Amino acid sequence: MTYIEKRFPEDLELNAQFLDLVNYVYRDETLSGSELTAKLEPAFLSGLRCAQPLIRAKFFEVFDNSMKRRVYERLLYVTCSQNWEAMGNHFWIKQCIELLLAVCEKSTPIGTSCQGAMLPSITNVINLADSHDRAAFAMVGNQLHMLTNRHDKFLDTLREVKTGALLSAFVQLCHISTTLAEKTWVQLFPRLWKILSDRQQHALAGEISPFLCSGSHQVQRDCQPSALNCFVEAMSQCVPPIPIRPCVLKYLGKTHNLWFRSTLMLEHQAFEKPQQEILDSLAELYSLLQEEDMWAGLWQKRCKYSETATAIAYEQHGFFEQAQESYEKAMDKAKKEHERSNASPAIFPEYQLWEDHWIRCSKELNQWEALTEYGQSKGHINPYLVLECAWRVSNWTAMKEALVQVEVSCPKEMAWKVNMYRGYLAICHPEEQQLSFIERLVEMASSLAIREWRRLPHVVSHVHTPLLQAAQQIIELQEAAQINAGLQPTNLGRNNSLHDMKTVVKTWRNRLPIVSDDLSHWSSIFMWRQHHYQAIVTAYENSSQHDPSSNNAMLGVHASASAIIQYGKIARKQGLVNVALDILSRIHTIPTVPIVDCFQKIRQQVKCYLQLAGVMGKNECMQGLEVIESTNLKYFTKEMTAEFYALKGMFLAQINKSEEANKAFSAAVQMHDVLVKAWAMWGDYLENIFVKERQLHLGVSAITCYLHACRHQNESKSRKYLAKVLWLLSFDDDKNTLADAVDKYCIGVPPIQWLAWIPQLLTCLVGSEGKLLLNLISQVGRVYPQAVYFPIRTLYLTLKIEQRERYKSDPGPIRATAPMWRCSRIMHMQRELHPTLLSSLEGIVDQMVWFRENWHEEVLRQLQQGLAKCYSVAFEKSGAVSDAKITPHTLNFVKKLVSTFGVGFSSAASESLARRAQATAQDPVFQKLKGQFTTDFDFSVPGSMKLHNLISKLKKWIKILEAKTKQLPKFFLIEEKCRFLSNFSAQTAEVEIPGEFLMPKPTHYYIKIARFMPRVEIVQKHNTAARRLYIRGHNGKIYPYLVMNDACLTESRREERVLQLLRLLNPCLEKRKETTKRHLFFTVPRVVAVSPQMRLVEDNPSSLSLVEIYKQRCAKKGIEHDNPISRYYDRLATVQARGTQASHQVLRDILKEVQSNMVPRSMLKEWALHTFPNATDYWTFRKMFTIQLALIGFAEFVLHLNRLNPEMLQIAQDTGKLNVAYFRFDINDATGDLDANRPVPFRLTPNISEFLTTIGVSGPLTASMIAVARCFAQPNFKVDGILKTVLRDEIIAWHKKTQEDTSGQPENMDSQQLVSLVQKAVTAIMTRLHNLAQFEGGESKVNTLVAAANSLDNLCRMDPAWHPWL
Amino acid sequence: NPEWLISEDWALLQAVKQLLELPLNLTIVSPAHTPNWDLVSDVVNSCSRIYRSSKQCRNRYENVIIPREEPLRTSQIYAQDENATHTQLYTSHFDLMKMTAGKRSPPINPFQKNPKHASVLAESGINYDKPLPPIQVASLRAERIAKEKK
Amino acid sequence: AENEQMLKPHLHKIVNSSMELAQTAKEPYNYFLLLRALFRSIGGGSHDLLYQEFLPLLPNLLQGLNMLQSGLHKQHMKDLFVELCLTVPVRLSSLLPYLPMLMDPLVSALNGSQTLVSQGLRTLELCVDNLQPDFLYDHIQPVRAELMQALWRTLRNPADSISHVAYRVLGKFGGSNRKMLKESQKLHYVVTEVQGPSITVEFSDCKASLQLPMEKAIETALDCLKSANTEPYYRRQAWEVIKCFLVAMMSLEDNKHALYQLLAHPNFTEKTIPNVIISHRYKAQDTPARKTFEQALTGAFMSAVIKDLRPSALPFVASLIRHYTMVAVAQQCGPFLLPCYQVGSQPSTAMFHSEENGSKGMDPLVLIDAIAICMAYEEKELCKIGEVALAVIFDVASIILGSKERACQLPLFS
Ligand SMILES: O=P(O)(O)O[C@H]1[C@@H](OP(=O)(O)O)[C@@H](OP(=O)(O)O)[C@@H](OP(=O)(O)O)[C@@H](OP(=O)(O)O)[C@H]1OP(=O)(O)O
Repeated sequence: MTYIEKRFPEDLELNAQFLDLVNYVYRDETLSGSELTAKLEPAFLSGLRCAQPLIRAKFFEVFDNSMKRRVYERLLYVTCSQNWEAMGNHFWIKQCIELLLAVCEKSTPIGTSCQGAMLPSITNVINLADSHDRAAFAMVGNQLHMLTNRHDKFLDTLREVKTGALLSAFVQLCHISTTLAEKTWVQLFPRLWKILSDRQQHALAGEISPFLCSGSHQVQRDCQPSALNCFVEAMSQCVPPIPIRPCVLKYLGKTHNLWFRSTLMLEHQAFEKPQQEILDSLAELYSLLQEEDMWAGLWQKRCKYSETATAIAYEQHGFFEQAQESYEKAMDKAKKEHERSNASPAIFPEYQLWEDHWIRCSKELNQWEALTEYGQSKGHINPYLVLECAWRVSNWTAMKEALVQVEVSCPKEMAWKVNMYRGYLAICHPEEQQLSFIERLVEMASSLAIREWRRLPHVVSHVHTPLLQAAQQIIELQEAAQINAGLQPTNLGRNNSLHDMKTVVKTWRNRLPIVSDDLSHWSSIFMWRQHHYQAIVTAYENSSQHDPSSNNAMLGVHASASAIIQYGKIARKQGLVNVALDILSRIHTIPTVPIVDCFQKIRQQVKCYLQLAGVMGKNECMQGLEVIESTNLKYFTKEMTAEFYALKGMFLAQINKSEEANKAFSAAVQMHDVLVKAWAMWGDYLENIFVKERQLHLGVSAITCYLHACRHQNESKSRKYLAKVLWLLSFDDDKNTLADAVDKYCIGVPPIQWLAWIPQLLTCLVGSEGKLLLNLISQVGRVYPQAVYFPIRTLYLTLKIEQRERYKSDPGPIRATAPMWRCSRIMHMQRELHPTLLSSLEGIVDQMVWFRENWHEEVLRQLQQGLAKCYSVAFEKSGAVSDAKITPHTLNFVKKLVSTFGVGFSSAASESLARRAQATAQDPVFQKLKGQFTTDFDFSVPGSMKLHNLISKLKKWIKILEAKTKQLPKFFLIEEKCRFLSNFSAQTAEVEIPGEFLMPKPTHYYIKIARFMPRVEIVQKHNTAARRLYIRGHNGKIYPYLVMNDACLTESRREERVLQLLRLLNPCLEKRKETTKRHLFFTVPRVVAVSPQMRLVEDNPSSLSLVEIYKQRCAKKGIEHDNPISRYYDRLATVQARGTQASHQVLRDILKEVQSNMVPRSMLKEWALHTFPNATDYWTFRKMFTIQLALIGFAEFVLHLNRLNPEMLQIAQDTGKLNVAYFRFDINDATGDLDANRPVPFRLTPNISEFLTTIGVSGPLTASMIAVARCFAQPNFKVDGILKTVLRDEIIAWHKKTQEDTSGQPENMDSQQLVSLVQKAVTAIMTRLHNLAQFEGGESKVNTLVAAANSLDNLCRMDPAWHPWL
Repeated sequence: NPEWLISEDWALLQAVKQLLELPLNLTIVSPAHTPNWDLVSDVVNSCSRIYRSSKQCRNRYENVIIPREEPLRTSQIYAQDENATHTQLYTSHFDLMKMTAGKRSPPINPFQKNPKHASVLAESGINYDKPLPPIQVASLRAERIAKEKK
Repeated sequence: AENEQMLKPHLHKIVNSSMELAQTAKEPYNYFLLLRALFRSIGGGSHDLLYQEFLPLLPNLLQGLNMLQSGLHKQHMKDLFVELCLTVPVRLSSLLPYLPMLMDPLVSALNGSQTLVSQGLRTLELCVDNLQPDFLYDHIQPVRAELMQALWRTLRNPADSISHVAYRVLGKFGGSNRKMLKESQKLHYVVTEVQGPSITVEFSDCKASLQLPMEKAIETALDCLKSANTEPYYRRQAWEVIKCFLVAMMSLEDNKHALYQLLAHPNFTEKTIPNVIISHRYKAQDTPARKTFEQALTGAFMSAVIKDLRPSALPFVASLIRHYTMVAVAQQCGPFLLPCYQVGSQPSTAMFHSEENGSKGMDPLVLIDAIAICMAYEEKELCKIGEVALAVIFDVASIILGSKERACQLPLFS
């Protein structure tokens, strides 16, 4: 049994012979021998799990007869009496399936209980319909008789099949496939639990936990589908499985691949409320998952001492020094309380938290000497901390003793850490230089790291960051191996080793971690590199003969200086100035250093002084200026002096002098005219002084500065400067001075930089400064024809449509306006330049016109918008009367709708479509429908003018139409009408996918449309039957798009502007810590307006909305989704029936009743639980939902956007990304300013909070909100400029709309009113952003904001159409 | 290794007792409930002091517990003998060392417009006292580019 | 030294000929083998003579190979394409302006077989070692989610060396190995709440019964019956599972005399057939039951092709096709007409089994979907069983209806 299978696994003959031998020993002569069976258990198990079917069958036939044929007995056996340790990395649960399915009855006919999916028999048509029809049918050649006889014989042959033939083959199939057999156990075990009585279930659940532990049943620890994973999944998937210990849950989660399932179970226990062990284990497991936000929220819920909450809040947002101070204060207060009297043992976890987090903070603050002095305490030596913090200070003896003390008691998870420390010791020990076992240590460390990786979840997340970081240091140790192999005197000075050393140093210089990583890893990398840099330096000091040029030592010196400077730069970026000054004092203690890197050190110093000069004091800032002036500039270059003077001018403009700063900026720009940053800052100062003093001779200078700064640089950086440039155009005078200024110095700037601002310069295209801007947009368009063709196409068509309404009195054609001719001459020039591409685009646009589908969904969308407006206006009349009359505008809308009811370039496609519409309009069905509707939609009768009567009639007709429209095609072939699209090919034109030129990409790999897919589906989204178009590229991937008919040219153009704003803000989120660390990013689909009435938007197939999920759950329950609003309004009416205007308590009780009756808060939670059965998928989905919801809430609050209605929020099931339906600034139509002051700042309805389980809110949600608030609050990003640029055109459109009602001279609003209004509007957003960014005392207003977002005292006052319950 | 605290010792004893097995012989009827030494190790090292829970210690200290459990019992020494004073004194010593380490850590208008920074610029050939407007600077840059092109 | 002069003049010729001919060939496999052999020969050693003549061939050759490997092709063809397009005998110094065309096949090689993932990791290490990290990052920026996901999946590969080199290249990437992925990872989810088909199992010891879902079981059966690596007895067990699933999911309540009296009526051969049109354009999304039925039917049709399963699969398949077509013609013809097949009816969802009302019983038209997916199968030997199914359908339809031209007016044929 021991050796035959180990040494001869391939020779299955002798293995089968030995298995037959043991099977005979077990089968025959049992009455004589029964003690021999004890030792041969592994042999029996191996023969049972063998790959041969006959051996498995003959082993199972004897394994089954040894037990009673009762499900409970076999379950107890497999759960407490059978030891699977001898199995060995096997999925033994398939043997449990064997045993549980073999005991089933297999002597009865086969059948199924799925009556809904039953297939009708041949004679089933004899009983379905009425009686007499079949009774008369029952009283009514050979080629058919033979067929019938053969069919009856075959059916008789089928009726002989028993259930026993199915289960055996099912088990034999589950044998070979480990996947889709784990699922069978997961899905069958709870079915068994369902039939077990209470007496059996109690004992089974009480004894399962010992079996969940089962001691040595740990060989599955490295099994990918570990048996314990499947067993605990199945156990948890039961209905009554209450008793399970949280400690065993955490142990299974850590050891086995049960991380997220274990966390979900523990939190489900925690949120049900001696009992602190649950929360303790949950916090430990969260800290083990690297999920800082959930751990912080849980502890803030558990925090007893107020100091702990502040310390956790500080450490959560990168405030490490204040976090350490707060932890010190907390443990000092705790020491005082202990000196007063003893505390309960439940406080020990808080003390361990303080200990480990103070250790972590001191580690992040570059306190390695203090950490070494602490861990080396005589009484409580902490060997792990010493081993961690010893090599970074060259304490190699302490490191060696700590290693030999840890190697005997190191956690198996830190095996690769111990290997790396052993390598560090062997490489850097003075008296133990033994470079014999180096590559072996690296190989063992990599193997251990990969083994640990195999133990982590399959979806990569923060849990995997430690190993992804360890990989870099491991490969660096591998490189350090050859570095040291080349530095020995045998190879010292050899060119072959010198080249390798140079290459490795260059790679290290060019290989850097990311800012998202903590400073601890940056230090672990840079200090490790510094040892070898110094070795290179020192190695070239005793070999003056080798390489006698003083270059290779200078190489190491420069490498070390650059590494120090980079570490200081990273520490500064993260918000640490004290450590920066410490590093600068460190680098100062060197005999001599290069001159090139000393300039960079001074640059970092002046940058630290800059970012510290927000509230600079007189003494400190003057001392910094003196230190700046003290630097020598003798042996330095020229460009360095330019940068130095630029930084000087910046630092001195920070203070309110403004004269010497201007002089220094001018001198720096004259010193090096190519220096982009100097000229950009000069232009910033010039813009400031221009906005203040309002001198015309300064605006031209500011614009020239901005343009020269934008000339020679990358577009990502130059974006915020083009933003500043575009905003300055609102200050021009009648002479158009700055217009000619910008038109004179625009030759030279790259044309790609204007792609991100085409809409901003298009709005100026209609101003008095036209011709020059037309020339500029045409010049930039000569390189990007489509990016300039689509927007001008849309704007030209919108202008024509507007003029059509302006000339209602004149029939026939009319003369074009100035902007119209201006923007059409450029289109003519483009067609002259790019005829083929523009012709292909025109063809595409003319073919997609066939997507004007029909009158059915047209009138459906019309009445949907009507009902929406009716509810929106009724909410206004709710508290006053609620028996209100329809408004004149809504009356006119409904009248026009019921009157037209759907039927309302020298091209021929439009004419053919109109002909087809007139043709299909000759059927009697739609005529009868129109008649029935007109006989009801008339308002000239009494009692029908009431608003709620109209709402009820609209709901009736909505039900009728939705029942009618449920019989229509769901997809059509593109070749049916769109010939040019089906015939489209890459050979026709190199046209790119729409929405590609919007954001410029570094590379030019733009996926071209290879061909349009034949199928075009119809999806019900946005309360309309949109047409989904699929486009394929040359890469094989498919992109779906919705050809949306806007039917409102103003709202769509105002909607797709916040999308551009968010897309402009997205880069910024990715350039800071605490934002990339949390993966914060806006999900902004691509939207391109191809015409005033139609626009093409990108989407994905699996994207539901909150209202979609709500109505799905309702249909599952069998109720109407319009019930809660109707109930709210009915309560309102019945309360007002006695003259009492509904008070606050009325709304509160209405909300409570509608939530407890037909809208439970656990609807979204159960929907998500059912949708994502996998624990890892569910956790990832919930985390993505939390972060995206927090981001969009911050957006809609700081940015005065319209209320996030439930139907707007799109929820991607495939990734969890949350995107809304086209937000838009809620600018007051009357006053023209942002007034987003609703009772609720952002949507956090009870259902959402329930889905976020009330800790995702207190943690990741508020954490992400605070992070994104502090992120945009940074002045370096200048988000105020982008906000001003967007609000400029947001308010110009408002003024245009407000002036159109009364009635070139009116083409311009004003020279002072527009700027004043834009400044008033942008400050309203900036103040709200700063209020959220404030993080004084570890506290933020975001907590009060999220608390008010879900308070019932304010939710009850929200619009019923807003669904404060969903 | 550091000494074992009575608190973590009673925790280990309870974890072994919660494995549903007796110390008389650690494989009781229902032999599938073998002793999970790694589980009790994980449950123990979550106590006050350092991990100190390798493959050896877990067995060694349980074998030490067995004799003195078959003097005061571990449960009695836990409930008795200043129940929470030992771990609390350990943590107070830890906090005192923390404060000592944090305390000994280091804490961490002469206007001079010297003529060197202005003399270098004067040598470069640009006037500093007279600020050249950006327009003239742009014209000079254009003239320099033209000269370079020729 | 001597033979490079006779191959250089024909290099461009053979390359272009094989590239333009395999596009419109009958078996474009030997040409790609020849291309791979040519690339191996040119890469072997430092010729430095054919290199100059091969340089101007990358602009079109790389584009063609990318377009080929991007399209849908058989597994071996795709493997050959991705392996011959990655192993180009051209140094990285000259492949700079044509490097972007190597990421799409690289991400597929990383997801391919052991040889393919090894070749992909080899090329990845070659390009990360012989190029600056910044430019390589800007190069992979368009496709980072797929590449990183494949590098993380291959890390769990059973091969020790493969996972080791994957970890090594991940460490070589540096901090970029964990940058935020805008194209977030996809995760599985269920789209419907209705339970799929199941088999009823009973227990006499406790006087109870259970329901055994069999969706994933049928999926496993079909998967192991499609692949060629599975053993014969496992194929037989999967065929048995599929057969019991098919026979268990029908009524089996037909009598001889009743069937004869039902099929022997003058209306079947005299009454006009309603000329309604069946179209999947109105068919809703496939319910779990319908997709499981399609999987079982295609698995049975495949077993009918399997040599050792044919003797028992072919007759059962023929008889089941007879049953399906007979129930179809009985429900859509004769004196008994369904409310959706009467005169004047229009296409609607009543003809298909869907989550909504749909039909009253299971839709027998699913048999056509099985034949369709079988004939469209990657292997062409399945088309034979589809033709046999159509033949038996037409034959039994003409038998039950007579006047063959009359049996073609059935919406089943539409
Ligand atoms: O990386 P540093 O040297 O510390 O400075 C950078 C740098 O700008 P400069 O190098 O010109 O100072 C960045 O751009 P890259 O050069 O890395 O492309 C970027 O500046 P941009 O905003 O212009 O991209 C960033 O700034 P931020 O923090 O706003 O991302 C930051 O400048 P800081 O000195 O403000 O860190």
